[PDB]
Amino acid sequence: GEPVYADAVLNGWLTSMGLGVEYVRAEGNTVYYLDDEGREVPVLDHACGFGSLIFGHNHPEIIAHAKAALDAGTVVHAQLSRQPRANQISRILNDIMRRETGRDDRYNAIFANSGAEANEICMKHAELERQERITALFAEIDAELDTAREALTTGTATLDTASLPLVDVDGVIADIHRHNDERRAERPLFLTLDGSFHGKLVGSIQLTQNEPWRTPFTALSSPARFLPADEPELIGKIVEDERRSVLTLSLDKDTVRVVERDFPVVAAIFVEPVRGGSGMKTVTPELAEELHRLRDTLGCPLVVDEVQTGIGRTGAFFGSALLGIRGDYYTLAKAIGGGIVKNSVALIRQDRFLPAMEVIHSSTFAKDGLSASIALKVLEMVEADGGRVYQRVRERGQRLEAMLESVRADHSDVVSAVWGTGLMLALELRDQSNATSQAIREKAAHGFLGYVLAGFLLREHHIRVLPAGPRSGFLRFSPSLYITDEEIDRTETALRSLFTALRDQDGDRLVL
Amino acid sequence: GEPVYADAVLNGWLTSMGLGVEYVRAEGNTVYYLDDEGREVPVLDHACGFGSLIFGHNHPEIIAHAKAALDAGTVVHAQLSRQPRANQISRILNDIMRRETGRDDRYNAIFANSGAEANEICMKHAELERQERITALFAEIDAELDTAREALTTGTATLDTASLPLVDVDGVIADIHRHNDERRAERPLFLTLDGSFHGKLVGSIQLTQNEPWRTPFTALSSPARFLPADEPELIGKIVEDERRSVLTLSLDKDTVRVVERDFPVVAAIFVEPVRGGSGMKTVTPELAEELHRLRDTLGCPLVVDEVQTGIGRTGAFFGSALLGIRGDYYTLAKAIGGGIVKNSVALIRQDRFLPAMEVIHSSTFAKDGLSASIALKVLEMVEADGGRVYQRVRERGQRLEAMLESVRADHSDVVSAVWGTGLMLALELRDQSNATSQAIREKAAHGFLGYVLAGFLLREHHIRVLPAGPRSGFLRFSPSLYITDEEIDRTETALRSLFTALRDQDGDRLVL
Ligand SMILES: *Cc1c(COP(=O)(O)O)cnc(C)c1O
Ligand SMILES: *Cc1c(COP(=O)(O)O)cnc(C)c1O
Repeated sequence: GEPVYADAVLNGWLTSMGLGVEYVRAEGNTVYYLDDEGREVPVLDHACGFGSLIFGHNHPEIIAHAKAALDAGTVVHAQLSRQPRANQISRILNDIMRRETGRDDRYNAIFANSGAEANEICMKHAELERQERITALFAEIDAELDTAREALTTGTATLDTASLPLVDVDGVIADIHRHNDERRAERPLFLTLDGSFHGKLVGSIQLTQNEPWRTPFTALSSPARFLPADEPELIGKIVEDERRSVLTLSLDKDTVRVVERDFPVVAAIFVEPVRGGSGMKTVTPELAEELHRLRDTLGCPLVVDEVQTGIGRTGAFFGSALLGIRGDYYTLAKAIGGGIVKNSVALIRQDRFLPAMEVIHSSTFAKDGLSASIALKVLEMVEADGGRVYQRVRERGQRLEAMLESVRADHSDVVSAVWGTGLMLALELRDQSNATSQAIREKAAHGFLGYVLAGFLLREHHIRVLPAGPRSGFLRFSPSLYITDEEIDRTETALRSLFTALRDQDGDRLVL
Repeated sequence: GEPVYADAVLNGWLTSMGLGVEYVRAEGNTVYYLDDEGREVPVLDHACGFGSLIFGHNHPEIIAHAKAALDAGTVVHAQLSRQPRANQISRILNDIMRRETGRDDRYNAIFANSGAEANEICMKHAELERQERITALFAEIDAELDTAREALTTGTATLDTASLPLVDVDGVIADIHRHNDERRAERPLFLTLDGSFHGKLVGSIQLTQNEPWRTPFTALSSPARFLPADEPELIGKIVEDERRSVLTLSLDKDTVRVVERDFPVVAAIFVEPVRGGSGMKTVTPELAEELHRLRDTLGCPLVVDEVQTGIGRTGAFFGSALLGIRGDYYTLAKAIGGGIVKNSVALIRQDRFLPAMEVIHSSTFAKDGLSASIALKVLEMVEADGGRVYQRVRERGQRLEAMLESVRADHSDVVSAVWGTGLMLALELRDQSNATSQAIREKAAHGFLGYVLAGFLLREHHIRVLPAGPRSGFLRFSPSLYITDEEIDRTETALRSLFTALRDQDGDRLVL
């Protein structure tokens, strides 16, 4: 009952899962904790800041570059002054996307401090586009109302009264202006996929499906409709139910009718090339083509969230380029801080980019000189030696995927699938809510199965894995590109061991 | 004509204000740019990352500590593992607030990556509290409906029909359940002060008054009511107009009546101890007492935004402690990164803290090992030598305030006031929209006066000032506590020069 100032419930829960350890040092693919005698125990990290560490913990090149930047007196805080490095970083990302998509498209960069902040820059810029469309629409409706009023008062035309159910000249116009104003003030909608993860701030949390994380906060901010990635013939009808009308007067020279016109409700569509909250499921070509159709049909941007899939994780710089997702806006974060600093970027296509965004959006820490310098170092490293780092991610990915398939094949009773691509992989666990072992069943019923199994891997095999998915029903594997053959072999041994214990329903060995 | 990838409009506008310079190096209170011949030109920084640099640029202690943390292989990415430093930081801030307020209150800490993110943790936790109040209220109303239904059906009591304007037993109950459900789904409200600045993300932007920054994004997220800080007898009535009711059945033994009960609409009240977007105006005792009354009356938390006013800027660690603002939640950011990294914290009083927040809120970069280590260094520095650093801020603040008053006294034709406290000060500029000089008048009409004057200070006196307030009608002075007497004298000379040119309406010298 001693005073506690942070993390009491978090630490309590981690301890009961078998994950209550303090990591005191990290290098490459290894984190170290202290045993009861104070000796360092090496642990293989498969979590790696949820994919932040493409080059591992504390990479010597990144550490050396950061120390040189600090010793040179880099200007970290230079707000409202010329910062050329931002333009230099945007140019590199622009060149990389042209190379990988073969499209000669140009993107403006706005920097931020987290993946959530970068996704919220996109939500905001998407809402600027929607307000432009609304102004244009309402300007036309005024002109259509003036013309109709002209025709009805002068006498040239008669008002059809079969149309009045949708709401007498001046009264009908005021009634249309009221209807349209109510509509204009309504919150927009965002479209996402089922299992989507786009961050946990007031705006972005509405775009994250995981129900315990989101549903408490529903009232704060614009909702998302979660489109079923699996059943995509249902997406058409879900979006069609979200159609909303404004009213105007249509003159067909001699007759005037009240009619509905489309109102732009949807601000943006968001998509992850590889779906973190769905267990690392890659977007299929069929789902990509449906997202393209919705973007072309609604005229709102398609925002590609590469916060996790970017900076080479999938075996290309851009996961979207590898899977043929043709986005309007793109976001990057995790790996761009080199595993030491915090940085993110929204890339917005220049033919849609509203220059007001460059001066009405800002942040104290955004575009700081230190994360800028380190971003340029990370881009230099991932681009080095004629694209060999992408080739190495692809080869390491194949090796790790092959091992995971070989484990699934012999353990199909407890593993349902292997998902993801490059070095962003996961095993799907079969439901254990009917397990013979009461301890396993109880944990699976509370959605803690994945964490319990992660605990086993830590204490028995010195391997750090974290679960994914809304019931911790997936085990994530997202190590650095320096993961060795020996470390993949040790992971295979650890998994065969874990899935043999789970098969044998050994609750005493798995659950504390 | 050439390809540009970021900042074309930002740089264009900075160049035309006379602020188009690249800072290449920074130490203490000085940033350096290169002249045409490639020599470093020293510039005195009064902006200092908008108050981030209480210890100046690249403080050797902070640089040395950051390099040691990188050389020791600090675990930056240790998500879902024991990170004791979070608890250790919260303990220090907890002790500091007890010392400065004399209250023996305890606070839980949630870390984030920016001031906006910390303010959004508070908005989210405030919405958890409101949902708890709503559940309790709706649980009572069910019990009140059951009891009334019992009394009306059994026969013991009669339903009064003078009360039905607010909507047979079953019908009246269904009509109350409909009314109450509509109300329950309505968006909450936040209360802020006029001129409030609380960040620029989807949620926090609604809490920031500056109209060009906010009004484009109105539709996205729950609105704020901006309370007039100046006219506080009007606040009572503005908040009273926001009262909303749910309905229930009140049994007074023989008689059952439909009655209104209070619905919790307001999620939180936010306040800055020193109001950045109002031109560094301190909260008066009268305004503090009104915020206290609203918090006690509505039962929502009072959130104190110390993102700018904290870590000693005002001459205490907490600005709220100095001005007697008794908050439920507190936020810190700018100076806690030591001018090199990005970190923020929400302190939520433990008797209000809902433990679900510890496991349903998270962020990839939050609570990273590197910013944690540097937070502990910054707290060690500001607390050192029995509170001498607070004494030094107070005496440097007095010296700088006295100089600014001495300039106002001789230049009252162009300067209306000195605002703020400690080392967070500003000059208010008199309106120049009627200036004889057409160049000055034109800039003042566009709200760019402060930027133009800042340009003068840079090119003619090598002094970096940035404006504040919604029409750049204030000049900010927020240097490090190492600002020398000689640097204050050079600033006085520069300001006398600027305000003499402004008096003389010398548009050719002031505007390019
Ligand atoms: C981690 C993550 C985010 C949010 O990034 P933060 O830095 O945690 O705000 C957004 N999208 C995806 C796909 C992520 O994995
Ligand atoms: C700067 C500031 C913020 C926003 O902090 P960021 O780090 O820019 O998101 C919020 N509140 C106040 C009072 C500030 O000065």
